[PDB]
Amino acid sequence: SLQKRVALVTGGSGGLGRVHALTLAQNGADVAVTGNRNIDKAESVANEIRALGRKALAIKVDVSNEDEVNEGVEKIKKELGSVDILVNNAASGIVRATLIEKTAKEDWDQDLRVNLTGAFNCIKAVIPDMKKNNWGRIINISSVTGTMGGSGQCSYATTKAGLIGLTKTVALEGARYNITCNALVLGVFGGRGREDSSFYDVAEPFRERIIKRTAMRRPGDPKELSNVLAFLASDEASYVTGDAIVVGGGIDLFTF
Amino acid sequence: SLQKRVALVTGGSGGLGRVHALTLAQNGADVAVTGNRNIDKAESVANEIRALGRKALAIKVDVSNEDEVNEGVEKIKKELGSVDILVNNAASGIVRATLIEKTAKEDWDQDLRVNLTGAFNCIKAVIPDMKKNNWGRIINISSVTGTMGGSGQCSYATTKAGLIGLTKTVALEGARYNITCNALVLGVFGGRGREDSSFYDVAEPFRERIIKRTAMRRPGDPKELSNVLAFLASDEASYVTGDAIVVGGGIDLFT
Ligand SMILES: NC(=O)c1ccc[n+]([C@@H]2O[C@H](COP(=O)([O-])OP(=O)(O)OC[C@H]3O[C@@H](n4cnc5c(N)ncnc54)[C@H](OP(=O)(O)O)[C@@H]3O)[C@@H](O)[C@H]2O)c1
Ligand SMILES: NC(=O)c1ccc[n+]([C@@H]2O[C@H](COP(=O)([O-])OP(=O)(O)OC[C@H]3O[C@@H](n4cnc5c(N)ncnc54)[C@H](OP(=O)(O)O)[C@@H]3O)[C@@H](O)[C@H]2O)c1
Repeated sequence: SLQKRVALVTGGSGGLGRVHALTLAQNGADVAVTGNRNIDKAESVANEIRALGRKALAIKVDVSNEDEVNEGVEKIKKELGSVDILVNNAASGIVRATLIEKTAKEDWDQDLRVNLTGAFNCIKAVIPDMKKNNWGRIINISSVTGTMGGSGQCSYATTKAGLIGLTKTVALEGARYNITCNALVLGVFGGRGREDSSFYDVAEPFRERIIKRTAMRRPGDPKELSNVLAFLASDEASYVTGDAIVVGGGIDLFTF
Repeated sequence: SLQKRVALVTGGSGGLGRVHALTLAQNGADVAVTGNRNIDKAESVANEIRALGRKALAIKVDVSNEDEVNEGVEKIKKELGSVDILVNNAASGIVRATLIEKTAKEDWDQDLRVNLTGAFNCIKAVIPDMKKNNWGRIINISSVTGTMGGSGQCSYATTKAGLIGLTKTVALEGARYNITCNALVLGVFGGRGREDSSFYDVAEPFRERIIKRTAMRRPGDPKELSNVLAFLASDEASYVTGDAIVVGGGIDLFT
């Protein structure tokens, strides 16, 4: 159980981040979710968490902004208690499709602020209370695009790979505090549609082709990702740290 | 033989970058190097290239400034010809020793702008002509801190890891034009002192512990890295792309 633990899932307002929040809630956690451009969708997830019988808080955070992150975490600490479980799920530039030389510097810059500096801000905010409490779980969200590359996705491949480096440094700083830090290296996820997964911003016939590159010949359910995350977030995962764990249904193997 | 090739070594003003530029020249390349804080050191490096009887050009570039980068590449093209070989060797935050919670946003943001946006801006400027000339070599400089972490180095480990992701995407986009893109994953390097390596910014007690955790029980000579970089830059390395090649004397093994 994650009973008596408080979770912050950045990008909790919808997609996979929402299923992360509900999964952490179902397993006993009280959960905060962020919203940026969807603070209303965040509040609605918080009400789904409350309907499960847990405490919840929707806060409005652009994770690139250290003032909004710090204010948000301090708000969680007052209302729920210090963050025990951090999920850096918020991402920009998930489905860009532009060669590097046609990629706009301001798109690159935003992707790096959200995907890297977002994780840096949130980790900096929560880790002092995790150390003080001698317990912590930080889960960073990477992609096989980060470990295998992706044509037309220079910022996403850079930021998702960068998060593995960040994971390993933070695993080192946190180790002697029972703070683990791990990266989930995601394949592709389905669910009901765009509300559940950014995969649906990819043209259906390109998705069918990516699915045929998975050994399981199907995109993952959001739950198949959230359940790995929930195990890593448990006390029982105390000797797993600094790993890049692939949740990709064989997308990263030599599939025919 | 790199005869009839134009190389750009970012941070060729000193350290390993200087030896990179010098080694590529010895191998026959016309070599542009950058300076930012040390344009005079960069002009000095260009003159050492000329002593080898090659063409050179110091250019004053902050690789984070795309304007500065675009002009610099424009300037190289006119004087030397289109860049065939890009070495993204310029780095900020190389020897931070600050836990993440005590690390300042401004130091983080600068490290990211230089180590990631630098590589982006330079690749952005040179790749159109590499594609036009149907040939190209991009060498990104990573670090075992990127693949194994390092306490108090959140920006360095983040950026050095991110350069491997960037390598793989550029390898996929460049492959059909005989443009390879590869990362060198460095251990630690000695040489003459602070002149040849930013290893010497690390306190001597810490350097001895790091050295004893290399299987070869010694830092690398800068040349031992530059020679791997030179081979990847050759026509013969044409089937090697998107790899993270470790040059680190067993620092990444269970020593
Ligand atoms: N779906 C997949 O198959 C897949 C595959 C590989 C990796 N991933 C990773 O999984 C994570 C979630 O992807 P997804 O499909 O759920 O994406 P999504 O449906 O597009 O949701 C993106 C989420 O990020 C939030 N967000 C974006 N920019 C933000 C910012 N600056 N500050 C704070 N929150 C911000 C959004 O909140 P608002 O809407 O309120 O702005 C939203 O909750 C990402 O890290 C992604 O890289 C997804
Ligand atoms: N030395 C090692 O043992 C070691 C270990 C692992 C990795 N590395 C990697 O090897 C590379 C070179 O290291 P080094 O020892 O030569 O470092 P160094 O001695 O500190 O040299 C740093 C270089 O970066 C340049 N630079 C910094 N910021 C710049 C910017 N914004 N725009 C343009 N140029 C900029 C400097 O130019 P100015 O002097 O003109 O300001 C200088 O030439 C780096 O990528 C580093 O991460 C080195």
